[PDB]
Amino acid sequence: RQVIVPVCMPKIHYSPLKTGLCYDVRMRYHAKIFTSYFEYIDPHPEDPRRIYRIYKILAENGLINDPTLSGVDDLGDLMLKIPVRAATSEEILEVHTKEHLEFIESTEKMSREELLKETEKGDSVYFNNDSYASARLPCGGAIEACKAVVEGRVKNSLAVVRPPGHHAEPQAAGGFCLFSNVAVAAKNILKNYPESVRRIMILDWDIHHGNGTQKSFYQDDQVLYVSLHRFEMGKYYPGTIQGQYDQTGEGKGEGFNCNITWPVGGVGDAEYMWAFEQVVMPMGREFKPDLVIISSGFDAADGDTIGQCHVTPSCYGHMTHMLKSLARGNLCVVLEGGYNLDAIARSALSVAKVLIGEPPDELPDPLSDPKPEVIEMIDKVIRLQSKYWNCFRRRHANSGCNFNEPLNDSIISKNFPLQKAIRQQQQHYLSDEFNFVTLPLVSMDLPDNTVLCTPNISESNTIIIVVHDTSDIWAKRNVISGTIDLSSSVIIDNSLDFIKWGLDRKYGIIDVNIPLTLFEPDNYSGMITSQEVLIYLWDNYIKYFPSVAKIAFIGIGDSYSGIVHLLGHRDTRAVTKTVINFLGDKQLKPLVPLVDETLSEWYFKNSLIFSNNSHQCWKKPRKKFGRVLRCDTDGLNNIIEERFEEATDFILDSFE
Amino acid sequence: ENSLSTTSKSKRQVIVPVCMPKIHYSPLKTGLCYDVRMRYHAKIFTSY
Amino acid sequence: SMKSLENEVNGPLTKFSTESQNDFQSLKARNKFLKNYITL
Ligand SMILES: [Zn+2]
Repeated sequence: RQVIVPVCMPKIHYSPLKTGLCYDVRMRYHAKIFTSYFEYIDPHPEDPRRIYRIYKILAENGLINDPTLSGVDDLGDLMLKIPVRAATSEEILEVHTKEHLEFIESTEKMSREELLKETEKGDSVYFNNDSYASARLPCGGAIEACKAVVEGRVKNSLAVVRPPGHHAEPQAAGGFCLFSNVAVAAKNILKNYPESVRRIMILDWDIHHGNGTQKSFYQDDQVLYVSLHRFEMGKYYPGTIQGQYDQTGEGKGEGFNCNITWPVGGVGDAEYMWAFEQVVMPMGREFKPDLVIISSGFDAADGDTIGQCHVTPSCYGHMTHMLKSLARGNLCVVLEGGYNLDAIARSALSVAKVLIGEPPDELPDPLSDPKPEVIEMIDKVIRLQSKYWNCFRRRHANSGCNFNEPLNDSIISKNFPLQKAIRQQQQHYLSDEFNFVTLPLVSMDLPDNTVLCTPNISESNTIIIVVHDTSDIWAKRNVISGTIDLSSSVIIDNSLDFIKWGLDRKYGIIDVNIPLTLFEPDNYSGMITSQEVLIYLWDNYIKYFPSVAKIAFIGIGDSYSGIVHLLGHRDTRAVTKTVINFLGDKQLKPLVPLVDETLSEWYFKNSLIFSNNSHQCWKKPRKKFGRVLRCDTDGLNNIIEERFEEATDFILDSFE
Repeated sequence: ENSLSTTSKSKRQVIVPVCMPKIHYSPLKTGLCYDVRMRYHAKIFTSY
Repeated sequence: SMKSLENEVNGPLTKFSTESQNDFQSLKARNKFLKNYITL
C-alpha cells in the first residue's frame, strides 16, 4: 500500500503538440497575362493551381478536418492552423534594397502595357496588378511558421506557400521570384531571437540552384547553406558560376557554403541516399545547428518533364526522416518548385506522413548502384570539404591539404618494365600445366613470348585465337592516409576461362598478347603493332596449314583492330566463321572492306560486340561496326563473367 | 486590410467527407513487458 | 476460455442484435501482407 513514486505529468516536450500548418486562399490570385497559344501546351512554369491540390490531398487522408476546403480553424487533432500575416516592409528591407521595394511599389499600380513591357523586360519573371500584397503574404507567413517552431507551440511546421522565394537577389528579382522567402525569415529569427537560435542550416532540393539565398548569406557564418542541383555550366537554368561546386563561401563565410551538382540529368533515389549518408549528416552534426530549414522543390520527382529524374516519394520520406534526426526536433518546411501535380501531391503526402511522426516506407528498389559521375562528383566535393571541414579528414584519408603538384615525369627512363613481368609469369604458369609452344616470329622487333601456341597445332582442325593485352591490375589504397599498396594488388586474368573451355574440348588454341605503349591516351601505335603481327601470322602460318577448318577469334578489350584489319585487308571467310569481342570502353572499330563488299554483310552476320552500359553512345549505331550490344554492367570482368555462357553458346552454335 | 479580400456570402458546397485517417503509426502506444516473477531466480551465496 | 467465447460472439453471431478500425486486431500491420501472396 506504501507509495514509492508519485504520479505527475510526462516531462516531455515533443509529441503532445501538433504540426503547425500555414495555408490561405489568398495566395492564388497573382497570375500571368496571356500572350501566345504556346502557354496552352506549356508546363506553365509557376501555376497557382498547386497549393490547393496539396491542401486537398491533405484533407483526403484524414490529416485535415475540413470537408469544404477553406481556411478554417478546426483543423483537427493532429495539426494546428497557424494564422497568416503579410510581412511589413521593414522585414523585407532587412535583406532587400529599398529600390527593389520601390520597383514593386511601382509595379503594383502600373497600366496594362507597362506591365507587359515589364514582363518582357525582367529575367524570366512576370507581373500583375495583384502582385504586391500577394508577394507580401508568403515570407511573413513563413515568419509566422518558424515563430511557432522556436517558441515551441508546435512540433514542426509545414507552410504550403506560393510564390517561391529562392531565386530572387537582394538587388533584383529573377526566375518567377519576387522576394526572398527563407533568407528573410532566417534573418528575422536571427534578429528577433539571438538567444535560442545561434546556427541555422538550410537545405535545398529544388533542381534549380538557389542562387538568391546563397548570395544573401555568402559571407556569414550563422547560416550553413547546402543545395543540390544540376549544373551543365551554360545550358541549364540558371547556369552561372555561382552554382559551381568549388564556390565555398567567402571571407568569414568560408566553409559555410556547399553546392552539389549533378553532371547529367537522370539521377534517381540512391544518388540522394548516397549523398546524404556520405556527406550531409557528418557536416550537419559538425555544424551543430539550432534550427534546420528546408526549401523544398519537388521538380526532381519522377513523372516530371522538366528535370527528368526518378525520385519516388519514399526517398523524400527517408530524406525528411534523417533531417528530423539531425536537429533536436525543431523544423520548418516551405515549398519552392513543382510542375506536375500528381508527383507533388504524392510527395507532399509522404512528407506530411513523416512530419507527423510516421516511419518512412521502404524504397521501391534498393539495388540500383548509382551513376559513376555522381561518385566522381562527390569525390571532387569531398576534396575541398576536407580542406575546410575536419570530420572528412582521415576517414577518406585526404590528410590535410595534400594538393599534389608531383606525378612529375622526368626520371621515366628509369622504370620497372612491369609488362614483361606479367606476361612472363603468365607464360610460366600457362606452360607449366599446358606446355604451350612459344612460336617464334622473325623480321619484327617483338618479345619472345608474344604468341603462344598449342602443341601439335598442325594436326588440329578447329583452332580458336585469343588476342589480349596485359590483363588488369586491382590495387588497394591504404585506408589511413593517401597512397597505394602495390604488394597487396592482384592480377585479374581474363582469357583463361575461354582457354580452358577450348582446351577441354580438344580445339587448337593460339594466344597473342599486345603490350600497351607508355604515356599514350590511345594505344594507336599498339593498334599498328597488332595489325602488323596479325597480318604476319595469318600469312606465314595459317595459309599453309593442311588440316584447318572453322576458325574463330576471341577479342578482348583493345586490339580488336587487329582482327578488324585482318578481316578487311584479306579475305578468309571460307575457313573462319565467327568473331566475338568484349570491347569494354574503348573506341569502336569500323571495318573497311577491300577485297569485297558482301564481306561487310558477312561481318555483320556472324559477329557480336559487347560494350559498357555507360559507354559514350546510347545518348542506332551504324552497321559498319557490326552488331554491338549494350550490356547492363561495367568493367570487362563483369561482362565476361556475365555473358560468358551466351558467347560460348554462340561459338558452339557456329560449328556443327 | 487586403485588396484581395474575397466577398461572397454563400454556403460553400461540400467537397470531401470526413473519414477515418489512413495512418497506422502513433495513435497507438508502445508495448511494455514486465513481471516480478523473474525476480525469483537469485544466487546461492556459497564462498563467503 | 473467456477470450475464445468473446471472439466467438463478436464474430458471426446468431439471430438478434441484443448484445452483439484502429486497433487492427485482425492482422493488418501491412508489410508484405498482400504482397506475400503471389498476386499473379
Ligand atoms: Zn525550381
